[PDB]
Amino acid sequence: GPDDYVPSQIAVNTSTLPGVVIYPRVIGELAGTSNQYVFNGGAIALMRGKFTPALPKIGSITYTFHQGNSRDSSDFDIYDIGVSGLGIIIGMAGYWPATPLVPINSSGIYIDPVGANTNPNTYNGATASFGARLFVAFVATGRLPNGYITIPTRQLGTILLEAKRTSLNNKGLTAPVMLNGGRIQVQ
Repeated sequence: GPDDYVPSQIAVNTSTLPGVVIYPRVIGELAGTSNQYVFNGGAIALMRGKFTPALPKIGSITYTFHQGNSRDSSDFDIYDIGVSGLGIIIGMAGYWPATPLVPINSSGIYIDPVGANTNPNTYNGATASFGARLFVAFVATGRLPNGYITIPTRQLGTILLEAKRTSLNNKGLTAPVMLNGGRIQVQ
């Protein structure tokens, strides 16, 4: 069917965090991930994605990612992943490389096109897919002990698919945004 878009997740991997050697402060960036087909399957459409955080907000911090097209600094919300002394911040963007990193500092924001945040009629150009880029950074909220800290898998939030044509917009299709657990080495 023309509106038979089906979701697929976007995730970052804890294992990509370098070894922490050192409040609150950023202790490292996970590898940025990309998925051109977070929503795929239907016919060509004008589409946009809205991210909704799923984790409690425990603080805020200024930061600039080294990975994405991040020119200025921004306010990020520190989210709780249920690990003492730790927190994470999120930044998202459209799949295409020129798009800007969208810091997550609210309960809802359009990650692509970023213009939809200031114009409710704005969608991406006609395409048969919607994708995203995911950036995550670990934050130490307090002095961390040396060793291996376990990080559980947590759903960081959800991308909601909106489209110009009402039938696809009415489906309200969503896809999950994931942090894949593992361990981090503090020294």
